[PDB]
Amino acid sequence: NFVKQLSSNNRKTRVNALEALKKYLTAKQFKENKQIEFNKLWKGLYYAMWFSDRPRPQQRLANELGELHGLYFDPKDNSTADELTTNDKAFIKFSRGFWKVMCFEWFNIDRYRLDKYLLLIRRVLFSQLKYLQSRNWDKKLVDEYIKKVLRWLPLSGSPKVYTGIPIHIVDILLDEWERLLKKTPLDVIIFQDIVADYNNSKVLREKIKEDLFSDTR
Amino acid sequence: HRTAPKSDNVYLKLLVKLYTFLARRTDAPFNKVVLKALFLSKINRPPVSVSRIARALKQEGAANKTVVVVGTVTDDARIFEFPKTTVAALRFTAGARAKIVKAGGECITLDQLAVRAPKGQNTLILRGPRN
Amino acid sequence: SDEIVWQVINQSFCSHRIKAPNGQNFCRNEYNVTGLCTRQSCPLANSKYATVKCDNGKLYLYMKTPERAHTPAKLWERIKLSKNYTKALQQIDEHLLHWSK
Amino acid sequence: EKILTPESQLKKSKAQQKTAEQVAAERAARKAANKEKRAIILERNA
Amino acid sequence: SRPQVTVHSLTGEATANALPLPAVFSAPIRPDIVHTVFTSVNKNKRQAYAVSEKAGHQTSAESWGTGRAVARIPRVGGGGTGRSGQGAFGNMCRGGRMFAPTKTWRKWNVKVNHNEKRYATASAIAATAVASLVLARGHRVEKIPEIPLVVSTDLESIQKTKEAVAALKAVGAHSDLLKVLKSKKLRAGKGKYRNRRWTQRRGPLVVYAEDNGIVKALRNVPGVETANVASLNLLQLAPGAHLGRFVIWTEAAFTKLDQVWGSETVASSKVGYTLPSHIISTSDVTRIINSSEIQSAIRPAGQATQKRTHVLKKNPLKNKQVLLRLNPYAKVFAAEKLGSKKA
RNA sequence: AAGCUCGUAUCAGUUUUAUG
RNA sequence: CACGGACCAAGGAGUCUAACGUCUAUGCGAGUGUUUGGGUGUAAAACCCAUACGCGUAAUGAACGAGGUUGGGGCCUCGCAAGAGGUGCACAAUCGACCGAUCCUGAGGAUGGAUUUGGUAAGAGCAUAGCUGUUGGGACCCGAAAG
Repeated sequence: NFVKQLSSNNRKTRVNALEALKKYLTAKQFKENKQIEFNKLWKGLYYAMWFSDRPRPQQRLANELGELHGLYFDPKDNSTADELTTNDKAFIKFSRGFWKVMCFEWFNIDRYRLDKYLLLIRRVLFSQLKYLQSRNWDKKLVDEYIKKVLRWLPLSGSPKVYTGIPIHIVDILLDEWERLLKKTPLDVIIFQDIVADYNNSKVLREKIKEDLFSDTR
Repeated sequence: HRTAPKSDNVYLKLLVKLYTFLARRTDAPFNKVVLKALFLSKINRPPVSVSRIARALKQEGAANKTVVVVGTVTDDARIFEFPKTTVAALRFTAGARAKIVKAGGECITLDQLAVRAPKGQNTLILRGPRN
Repeated sequence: SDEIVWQVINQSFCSHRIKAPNGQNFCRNEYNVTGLCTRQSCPLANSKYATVKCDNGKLYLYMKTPERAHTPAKLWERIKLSKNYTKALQQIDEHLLHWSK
Repeated sequence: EKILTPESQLKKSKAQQKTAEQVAAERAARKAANKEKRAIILERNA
Repeated sequence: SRPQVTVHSLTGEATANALPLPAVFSAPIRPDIVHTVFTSVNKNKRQAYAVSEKAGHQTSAESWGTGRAVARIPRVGGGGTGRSGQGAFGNMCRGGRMFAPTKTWRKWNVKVNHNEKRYATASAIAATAVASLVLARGHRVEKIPEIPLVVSTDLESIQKTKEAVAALKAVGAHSDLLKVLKSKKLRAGKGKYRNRRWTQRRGPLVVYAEDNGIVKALRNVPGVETANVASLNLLQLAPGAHLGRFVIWTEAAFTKLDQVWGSETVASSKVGYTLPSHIISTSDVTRIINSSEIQSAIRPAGQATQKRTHVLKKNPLKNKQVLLRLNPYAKVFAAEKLGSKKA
């Protein structure tokens, strides 16, 4: 099992597990399984990242792990005029598993390892909004992706999800968006509904009002 | 005049420092109340039954308000229609934990509540009967 | 966790603790930088640690990270300081990038 | 490759800068208020 | 789940196998509970000691009473032997009955709740998985390949002591073994002549699922102790009410620990018992306090040390400098010489 | 000594005033 | 004023136990108490409990309805603040009801009147450990005519 190998203490085996998984990810006609397999794979990747601490190499591991999101059926099929090509669904499931694993293990990260996971989240969010279509210029797929994103991270209605991840997402949203290099489908600014709707964490509402909206961009 | 707790538990001491830090750096009365209650002895911290929590939930806007119990939550066999709510307490009995989880609710610790409500956002404090 | 370990070593008979007449607690651990058993000074209670040691005349920069907490055998990653005060200090500063003051 | 600053450190720096701007504004306001109050006290004493 | 622990062969080379955490090491660590349980358990191996009842009362004596200009303490009768006229029947008298003679029915054993004992044992076992905590216990675990240490099941089958000690040395336990046999010192005090002459530091602990000769093989080597997963004695686990003993586990023992101490999947392997639940989800407070959520809704801090203000009082009416700070009209008064104003 | 309700209008080895 | 003190080395006195309690901490919690014993054992050491047993869990039908108002540590809205509004644990007053019954009555004891009764309305106890109070045991130590 990849998850068992990805969490292996030995560094060589851990790296080889990811190297082999680079192909298992693109192994077609096998990602149709339920989201539980994606959740298990991302749980294994969580420990795989956990086993790296040094700044320079951990950044390399984080970026190569974030590239896994784009590894899924790179934008070479030219699936224009298709609501779902059966490949973007795999990417959506992968992102959902990533967010579920990160949300569940948010408080299991020590103080020193928190920066590593913040960097990993930043890299994953960069790979997202970079690989939906060729880039984030697809309404028919952004509506599905935003629906599967709006319902978990920015919900702010269920206190089960910690408010730190939404705060980091708010902080890095505009920073990462400018990296893509415009009139992009930015329905994303969800935050208006969060501010309008009560019952949410007042800290989150204040942070988004003071920082996100106040931004000149 | 209560300043510090007599309990030797390390986890209780960590919770006490967290609550003191929140109270001193937030000036929110909710944190002060819980910090003061943490120093109360076992007798002064009677358990709060799950039936008592369900009865307290009958007030308006209970779904949007979480319930916080300084003491320990004990199961009750006289009630079965337990609503879905988040309960935070130092300890949860096996029966009470099963009842809360079975009814779709979630049980969390004091630190989880503090991170979810640094200033007591929609937090309800229940005190068990003294005698 | 570090906090649990920190409490377990503050009280509860930490192995290396010297009760000086002045009341100061001195730590005899070789890896300690100050030699005192206090917070952010005891390597055992700190996941991240940095210290300077030397077997021969060469001086090394011993550092610890949470990565090797599961492998006590090779916890520390010593790096030679290329003995020279100015360049050694520059190398120490470069190595301890973004570390605590 | 270049080592990037910690995200927590970046947030701390941003918060420090934002608080320092307000601190400087408050210092300027306090200086102006002190000058005005000194003038008021001088006239009151006279 | 939680990370997995690899298995090291007798040669010391890591094996291409790993096992899931039994979840026992994730139990809360409560030094107070362990210390309280140990203080009562150590008293179990106590033998009753008392003074002879006939002591003191054997002597025959009577009180002379007033009129003799002497202490009214009872004195021995007779004569010629010298003992006559000597005081007796009193703790203040030589050879007399001691005040409050010790009696055999003193409370020796202490009853301890079974759940408290289980909690203490679980905490002691969990403390063994922390290298820093084990190091603070004084064990030389600085050169162990991994913690907790798990060895292949073939270790339990070793019969000769030489092979067992060689295997222990090969897995980084040589330092711990050498720690013993070097601290051997004569007993300090009156215990040298009460079958307590020699004392030594505790050695490594070896845990096995089943015994095939390892217990006899390691019996002779000083310091080293052997125990079964079922028992897991608290006294051996945490000698002197101290957490974090160096324990060398085995693959079979590691696998059987899940059953013995229970987990989320296996219910308890015991009658109506479950592992204790933490009252706090996170055992670390630095991450929580420094969390984004808390920091976002926290007022700005100070300088970490209050600046001294008005350390010394500057008395006006002198030192014009301070006088000009207050009453800014002082400059006008002095310049205009208003004090000597003329009608 | 512990608990709850709390900071007030709870009071005074004081004075005047008012009712007498 | 009275009783001790010629000087010095050692000894010398709120110590143990059974019962009933307050406070404190732990484990569980409407359940709790492994150790009278058996299994087991590196052997008075360490680990587990099939049935019993001590305590509590239900008053003098508890849903008339597991109760309505006034306050109430707290929470939310408005408000720069002052303050205003909505909701409120424990706990207090009030409105009251009830389990069983008084004080009478009078279809053998139903029905109807007059007062109130001690408490429920939605458990808090078990065992362990520390200072500590009372009683009996030589009882903080010696000494009182004696059968």
